[PDB]
Amino acid sequence: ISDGKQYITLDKPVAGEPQVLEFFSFYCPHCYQFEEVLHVSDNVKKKLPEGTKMTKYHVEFLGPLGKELTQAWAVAMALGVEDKVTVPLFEAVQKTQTVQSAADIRKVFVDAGVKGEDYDAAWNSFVVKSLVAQQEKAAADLQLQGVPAMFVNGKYQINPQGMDTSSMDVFVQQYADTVKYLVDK
Repeated sequence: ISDGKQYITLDKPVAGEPQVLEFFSFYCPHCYQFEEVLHVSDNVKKKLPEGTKMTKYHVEFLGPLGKELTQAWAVAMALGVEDKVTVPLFEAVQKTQTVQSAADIRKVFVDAGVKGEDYDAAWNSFVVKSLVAQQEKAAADLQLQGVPAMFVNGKYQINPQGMDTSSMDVFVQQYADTVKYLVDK
């Protein structure tokens, strides 16, 4: 695992507690594949020391409802229903293409078993407003230009373009091996 290859050391790191920080968009096909074809984040987690903090934020950059989906992701985090809604949201945005309004996003949450009233209360909550601001600030501070993206300890950015991609499994194992190397460092 080499500096400038599988990862890059940021010229302007960001302050904060140690963590693995991931950014994605429900509009992003590579993000959808990373989740549902490659299971990148699951493989990453499996190789991290027990107790390592992992955080995942959405970005507003892509898509006509990038902002609304970033707020919906905040709702997902606020209510702790990420596992219920992540795949349904990827499917609704990219496959069935049933997400054309904020109302459509709510329907995905409701069909996934999140109570409509809990969704509405969360959407309009202080916690969600704060989480939207925090997601935006984290991306801005890291000068984020695209997704999928992953960072370790605010100091290193994972660089999949520099990884061995001889096969899908070799790539996934490289990605996971790179993250744990940096966390250990």
